[PDB]
Amino acid sequence: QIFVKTLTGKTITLEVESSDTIDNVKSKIQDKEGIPPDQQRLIFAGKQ
Amino acid sequence: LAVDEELEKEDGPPWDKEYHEKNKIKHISFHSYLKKLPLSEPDFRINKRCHNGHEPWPRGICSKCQPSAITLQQQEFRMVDHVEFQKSEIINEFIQAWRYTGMQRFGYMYGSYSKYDNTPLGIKAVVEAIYEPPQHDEQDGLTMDVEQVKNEMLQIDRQAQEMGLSRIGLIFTDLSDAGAGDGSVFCKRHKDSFFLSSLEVIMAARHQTRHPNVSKYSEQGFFSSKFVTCVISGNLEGEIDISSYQVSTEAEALVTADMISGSTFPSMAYINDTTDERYVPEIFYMKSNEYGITVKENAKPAFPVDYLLVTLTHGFPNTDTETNSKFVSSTGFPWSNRQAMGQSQDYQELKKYLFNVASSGDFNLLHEKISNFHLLLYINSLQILSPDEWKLLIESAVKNEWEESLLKLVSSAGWQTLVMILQESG
Repeated sequence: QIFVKTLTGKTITLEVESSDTIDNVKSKIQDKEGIPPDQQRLIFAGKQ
Repeated sequence: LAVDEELEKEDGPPWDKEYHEKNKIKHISFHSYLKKLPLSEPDFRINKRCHNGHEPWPRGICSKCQPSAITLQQQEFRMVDHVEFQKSEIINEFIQAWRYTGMQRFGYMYGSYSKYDNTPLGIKAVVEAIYEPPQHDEQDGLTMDVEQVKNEMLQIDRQAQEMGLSRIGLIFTDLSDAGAGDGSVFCKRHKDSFFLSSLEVIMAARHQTRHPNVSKYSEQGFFSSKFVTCVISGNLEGEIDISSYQVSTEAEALVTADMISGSTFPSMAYINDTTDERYVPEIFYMKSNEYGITVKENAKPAFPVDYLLVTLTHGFPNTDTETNSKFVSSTGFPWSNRQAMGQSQDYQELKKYLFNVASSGDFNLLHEKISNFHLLLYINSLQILSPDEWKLLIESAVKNEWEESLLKLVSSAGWQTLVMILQESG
């Protein structure tokens, strides 16, 4: 004698986006980070 | 290693992304990567148990137990952030081998680790000396025999643990001199060209799988091996400045042994196929479209190597003040395996170098002539002296307060027969 319909809701999905690109890490691998307090880098020469 | 437990006590949050982009830091560190996370090495092998009823070996790899498509992203952390040298003459001696014969060289680096204070919870890698293995070298590259040098580096690593030394890195030269009278070298490795050759990534990545880093937060006791790769190539304008990189621990601990081989292009590598030996998944990467932007453009025959390397910073200690250097006596001794050059000698070189300088003169200049790296490997390989005298030779060279250890060294009968067998010989 009793009736109930339902309640709705439940399933949802999400999207994800990507990171920067190919050529930013191509340029991120070619730079400097700094001198921590005081160091040197390079002073050399070769083949006479 | 005492360096791993010292950074666990200090908290430094150190994993803030907005703070490290202010100071121009690419990746944070290894220890601040630990506290944000549970340290599992990602595996790409096929399984042999599979949690189901299908057979493991022929076919039957389910989607819950399948290696997915690799997005091929760079590593977000670094093992060490800054490699530090100790003397400018150890590098000047290694480039001097190229100046005499013109061809390339190869070597292994010995050193230790300590605390780096510029980066929050960072490790710096202090090198001490350079060993040279036996090698055959061409003008384009070099590849020595595999087996006979690995037999040789067991006993010299047994010869290096009493000083507090360990193999931490490797070096290989690539100069490509232009004209030798109007400039030093060319510019072979830059942004447009390749940064690291793919034939040398397989030699760099294999050195990490055999040199494990002890970690207590892992499941197998080893994760993210600490082995640096240094190269002497040259900067952009006119010098021969060095560069130092490391391989990614998410792939190169697993993928190098099976599906990584050298191609004909120096900026890419050749992908392999197992033909039902194991399962090789698909590699996704990005490029730039001519008019717009692409999404997923290449499946099989291309992947770049520069997605897989992390950058490091080299450094040299200051001239006015330093903490310790531990190995400056001459840094001009003939090395181990410079057989192509003329510095491959015998008892005649001990007459020319020291002859226990000014035989009955003093000891202060003698301490600054016996604390050389390749000198103590040579006189111990002769094994004339007793092993307990060789332990005393270690604390008389690299350890401070050497004065009371040097007089008990020369008064023994072990040091007396070396200068007696040297005066009679040539």
